[PDB]
Amino acid sequence: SVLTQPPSASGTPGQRVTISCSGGSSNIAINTVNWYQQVPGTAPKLLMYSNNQRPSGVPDRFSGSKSGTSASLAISGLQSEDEADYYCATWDDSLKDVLFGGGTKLTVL
Amino acid sequence: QVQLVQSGAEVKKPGAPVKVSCEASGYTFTDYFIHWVRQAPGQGLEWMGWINPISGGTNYHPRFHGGVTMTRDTSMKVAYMELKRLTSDDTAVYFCARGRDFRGGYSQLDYWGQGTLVTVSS
Amino acid sequence: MRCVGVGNRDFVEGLSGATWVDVVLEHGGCVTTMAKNKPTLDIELQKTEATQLATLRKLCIEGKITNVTTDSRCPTQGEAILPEEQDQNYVCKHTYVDRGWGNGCGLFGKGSLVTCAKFQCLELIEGKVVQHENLKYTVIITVHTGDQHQVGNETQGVTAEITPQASTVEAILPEYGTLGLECSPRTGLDFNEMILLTMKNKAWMVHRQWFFDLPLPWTSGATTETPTWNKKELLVTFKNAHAKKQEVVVLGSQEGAMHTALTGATEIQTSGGTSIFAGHLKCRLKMDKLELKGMSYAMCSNAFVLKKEVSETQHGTILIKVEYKGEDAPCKIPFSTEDGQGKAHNGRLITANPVVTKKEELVNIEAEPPFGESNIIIGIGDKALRINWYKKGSSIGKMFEATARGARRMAILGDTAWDFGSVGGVLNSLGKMVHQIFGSAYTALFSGVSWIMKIGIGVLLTWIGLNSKNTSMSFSCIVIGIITLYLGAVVQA
Amino acid sequence: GWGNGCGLFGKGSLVTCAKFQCLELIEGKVVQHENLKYTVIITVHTGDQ
Amino acid sequence: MKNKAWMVHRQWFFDLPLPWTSGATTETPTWNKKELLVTFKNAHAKKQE
Amino acid sequence: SVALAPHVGMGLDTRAQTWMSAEGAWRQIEKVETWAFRHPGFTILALFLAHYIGTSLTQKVVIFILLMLVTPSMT
Amino acid sequence: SVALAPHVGMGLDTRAQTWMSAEGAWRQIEKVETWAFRHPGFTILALFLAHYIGTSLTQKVVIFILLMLVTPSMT
Ligand SMILES: *[C@@H]1O[C@H](CO)[C@@H](O[C@@H]2O[C@H](CO)[C@@H](O[C@@H]3O[C@H](CO)[C@@H](O)[C@H](O)[C@@H]3O)[C@H](O)[C@H]2NC(C)=O)[C@H](O)[C@H]1NC(C)=O
Ligand SMILES: *[C@@H]1O[C@H](CO)[C@@H](O[C@@H]2O[C@H](CO)[C@@H](O)[C@H](O)[C@H]2NC(C)=O)[C@H](O)[C@H]1NC(C)=O
Repeated sequence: SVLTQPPSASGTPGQRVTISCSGGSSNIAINTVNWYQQVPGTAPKLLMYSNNQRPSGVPDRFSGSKSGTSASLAISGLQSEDEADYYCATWDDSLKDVLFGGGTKLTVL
Repeated sequence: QVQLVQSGAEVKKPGAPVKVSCEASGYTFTDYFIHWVRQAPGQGLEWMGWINPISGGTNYHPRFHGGVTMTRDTSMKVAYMELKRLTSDDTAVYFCARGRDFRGGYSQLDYWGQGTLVTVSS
Repeated sequence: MRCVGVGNRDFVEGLSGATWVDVVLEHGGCVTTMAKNKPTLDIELQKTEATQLATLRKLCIEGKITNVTTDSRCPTQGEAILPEEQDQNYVCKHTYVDRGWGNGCGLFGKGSLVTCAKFQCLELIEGKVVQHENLKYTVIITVHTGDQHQVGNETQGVTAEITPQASTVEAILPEYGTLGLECSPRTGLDFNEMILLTMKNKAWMVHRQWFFDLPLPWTSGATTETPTWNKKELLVTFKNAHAKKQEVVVLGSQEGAMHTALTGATEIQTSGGTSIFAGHLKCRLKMDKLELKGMSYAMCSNAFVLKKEVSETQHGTILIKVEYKGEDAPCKIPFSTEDGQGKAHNGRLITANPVVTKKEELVNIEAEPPFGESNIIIGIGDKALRINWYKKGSSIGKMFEATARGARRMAILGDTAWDFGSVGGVLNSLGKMVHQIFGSAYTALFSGVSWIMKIGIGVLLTWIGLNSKNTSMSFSCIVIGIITLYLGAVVQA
Repeated sequence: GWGNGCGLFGKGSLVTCAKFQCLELIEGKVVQHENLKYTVIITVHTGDQ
Repeated sequence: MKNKAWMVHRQWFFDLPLPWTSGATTETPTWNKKELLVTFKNAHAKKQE
Repeated sequence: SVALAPHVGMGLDTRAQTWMSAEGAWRQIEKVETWAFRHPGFTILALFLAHYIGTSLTQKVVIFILLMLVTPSMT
Repeated sequence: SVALAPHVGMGLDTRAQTWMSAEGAWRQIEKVETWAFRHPGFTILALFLAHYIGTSLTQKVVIFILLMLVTPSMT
């Protein structure tokens, strides 16, 4: 099973951003989801060092969770810096490999 | 301070092996993986294999098994990687990332390398 | 005194006609060898430090199933064949599934299908052989001079390296001469019959045949890319779901089962070299050119004062730490013992020649008092410091403890346990030969018997020897049974 | 003994305590007998193509 | 275990030796009988690991 | 460990094939054979014990089989 | 490998502590005891089998003990 996520966008006023990954019953349902931020031209940054846990900085603008087979990254309001390419990564067990999302170009509008 | 620095940008023609390297320093090398992620120009990120430098075991992605090889060389703390027969399609930038040993840390990557971009053209 | 209070030291005294005594040097415990006119000296084997290991084969503990491809042929037809069967990277299995019209085939009946899965195995075990050509040994020798802060000091010594190339060496002790070590590393341990298997950071010494008989896929170690495995189905299970289809599932990480299968193997080191511990070898100590520290030193004329409470070691040897209160620095200590107002002098003196080197540095002496109450005198006149010690125990108890120690040595070591304190005797050599024959015949019989099965076999064998009318074998069976009870109660060190 | 910390010679007690973390784990799930459900098909021989 | 499940006799499940806890979805639980996954070995008699 | 106490013989048999039926059917016999092949001398010892404890031929063979079965599995 | 064949029977031994000696010394007997407690009817079956094959008390006792040691271990 391959987990997928669509490209999304939102305006500069941070109403809400809903960026969701829907994986199978072996990758997402039993493994912690990990979120990655990639500003174009730079190496990706570990946005979430566990399920619903932040390593450093950007609080309440990046906040995720998974319920069952799907995971999502919520918000309390975005900023201009929050424009980058986002990736959700989980360790699949059936395929026994690390699955990365299809990509998503979140743009501050 | 802990960081990963690559070998540097490389260019080669199709049908020529390339050996992309990744330097590691600042921490205990043997206690974390090197997840060797790939990213094509303007394409989605794609992980392709990690190695355990404490033992040398390699977990290639099914797509890249046999086409690529990865060596730990723990003496110099340098996680090398090689491409057996580089093709025109496989033009990308190859990051090297640090991951934890356990299951919860299989898919979490911190302190990525800048990424050695490999251009393939005749 | 690098070895005083080590809990496993065992004394060797007496030399042969050529002033040589042979000895077996085990990793756990040392040998303190004393003679009539030679300085008593602690000898302990340290490490074997093997180098240039060649890797034989690589068992692999956790695999990964990829590229599950299948092919099913209609029933009443040849068995299904896939091109991936011939490939050495794939593992396949043949099974029979039910095929009807709903499955596409024209006629009903069991049809054959195969599922070839590409075996890629993540973490592996490397089994490395050590050749006798590059096996090493480090031996630390310490003539325990009367010296401050030397008791039980592992950092002080004169190392001697003894490899099968130039096994005979000569350790130059700084002041007492040069000890000779004419030894044989060939009979030290069976490193030809051993495999060093390195899992992650650990490793172990295991028997070669046991390593080769492990239920784990193996590949010849040649450091080649994309290795070809053998016996892959040991980590791949194929499950037929009601004979309609099958799926391929990799078992998982065999690390815990491998750690449980290693019970009884002795652990080893891997970081900073191989450095195998838990070994043993046999040295022939040539004490021909050893000399005492100034036998002609003038005897001390002033009194000595204690500086640390005299403490008895595990083996009953006193430790007296005295400071010399005189001005003639280089002198030999006057030492004597008494027992019940009688100078029996039954108390021996392990430290051969107690000489005060500097008169400012306090000097410590190890002595072996008699089993009764004894007064120890460390002076010449009435200023003589007098130590009285009461050594609780019995000579029969000492003999029993020595017999138990010898039996334990004859259990850890086989035919070569007869050379621990040997002076090349005639009776000892004949005993060694007869024990060699009997031990070979015995360990041939009980090779592989476990810890509890040995005890059970022994009690059964002694019961059989008790009920056999033919005494010629009744005595033999009872003797063998008691020996096996002891070995079962000693095994698994 | 001497050269190891104190004068008296013998055997001294020693304790090495180590924290424990589980990493991977497995959980046994009891089946709630109320929520157990059986589904059974009844196909009838009607000669559908 | 991970993505695989089995039907096992409950008494056998309770009998198999592994550290276990209440299973109350609590981070950092306390594992009863956690000594089964740790082994303490003596380097001869000098030390403890 | 846990692998020494397999889930064999528990009264939960069904029509569906169990987990690792093919391998676990014969792992024990393979272990016994490989132990009896790598340690031939115990065959001699077990023959002696069976001969000197077994009055009848059936008792002798029963004792010999039980001895050659318990020891590989008590290792 | 599998835990069914531990490295306990090899003749190689030394002064030093072996890997997991403390547990592996009594692991097998603990497994046998817990199997016997779990399934007590086989005690009756083994009693019957020993009584109908062992003429002498030595024969009956050895058959009973071997049979009660094989079944928990050969499972
Ligand atoms: C084992 O299975 C994996 C998939 O699980 C196979 O990986 C596949 O490798 C081929 C190599 O050519 C990939 O094809 C390529 O796809 C990209 C997609 O953009 C396309 O641009 C290229 O021109 C090429 O067609 C294929 O996508 C990939 N499958 C994936 C990633 O799901 C692998 O080949 C299998 N091993 C075999 C067949 O030996
Ligand atoms: C073992 O011997 C070493 C040296 O032979 C002792 O270390 C010496 O200690 C004294 C006093 O503490 C210092 O003045 C010396 O400089 C040290 N020499 C060195 C470090 O080479 C050591 O104290 C002795 N005892 C033990 C238990 O190690």
